[PDB]
Amino acid sequence: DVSFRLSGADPSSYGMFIKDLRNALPHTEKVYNIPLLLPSVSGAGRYLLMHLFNYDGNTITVAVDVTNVYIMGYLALTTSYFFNEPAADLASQYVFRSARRKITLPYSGNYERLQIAAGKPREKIPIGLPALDTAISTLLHYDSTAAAGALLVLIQTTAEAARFKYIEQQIQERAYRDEVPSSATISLENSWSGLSKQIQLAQGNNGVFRTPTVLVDSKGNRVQITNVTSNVVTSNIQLLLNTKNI
Ligand SMILES: OC[C@H]1O[C@H](O[C@H]2O[C@H](CO)[C@@H](O)[C@H](O)[C@H]2O)[C@H](O)[C@@H](O)[C@@H]1O
Ligand SMILES: *[C@@H]1O[C@H](CO)[C@@H](O)[C@H](O)[C@H]1NC(C)=O
Repeated sequence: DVSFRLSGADPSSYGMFIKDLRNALPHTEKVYNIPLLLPSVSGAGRYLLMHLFNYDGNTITVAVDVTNVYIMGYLALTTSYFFNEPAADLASQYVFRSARRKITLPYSGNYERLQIAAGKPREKIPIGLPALDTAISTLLHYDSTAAAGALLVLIQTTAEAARFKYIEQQIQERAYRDEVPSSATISLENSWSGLSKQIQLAQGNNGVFRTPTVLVDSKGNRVQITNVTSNVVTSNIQLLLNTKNI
């Protein structure tokens, strides 16, 4: 399991949590020195539990699929919640089975459905350590519209920061003030599958992407990534979605 406490949190303790989160995900191989997540894991071992604590010390446990870093559901006191999607329903066969009741949330976990439930794109939702504290608090009691926005904050500040060092730094910069994600942050989120596939296809193509990946940079400039020498590959991405899952 991994844990993170908002009480006393700072860029360093957040960086330790994101390091623990990356290190809890299993891999047998690296591709261009980036851990390659597994094609599959059977049974309960597929799910990592993240214990998160708000500033007041109240806690939720979040279940994360270790093959793709997708959050499946969470437990808050004696109630479990899961997204309305087959992978989450399967996860509910393994985690939080001791909850007194299980609520299936009225959306799946993808960004498009969550933004629809929330009423706003994530371009408009501030993220940061304070927004994470609010998100944990929100998730403690069911409200499905408030929860969709909390879950947009939780996905970006947890499993997204684990995938990209740039996003982790963006959250560290928002340790004490939220701010909406940069368009670079959004681009990388949206590109993770694509990047993970191109970096794998580069292995028998001399380091060259079969198809270029278009990203927005930190200045808001739209760039093409064409090969593994790009700083996105050598410095930023930390985890590759296995092509078997793409
Ligand atoms: O269920 C949690 C994960 O959501 C993030 O990605 C979501 O949004 C995508 C929308 O474009 C979907 O393809 C995907 O199903 C969603 O899961 C992210 O992938 C993970 O870090 C979150 O844990
Ligand atoms: C690879 O990447 C860099 C951009 O970061 C580019 O300048 C260079 O021309 C590319 N090399 C090849 C072999 O495509």
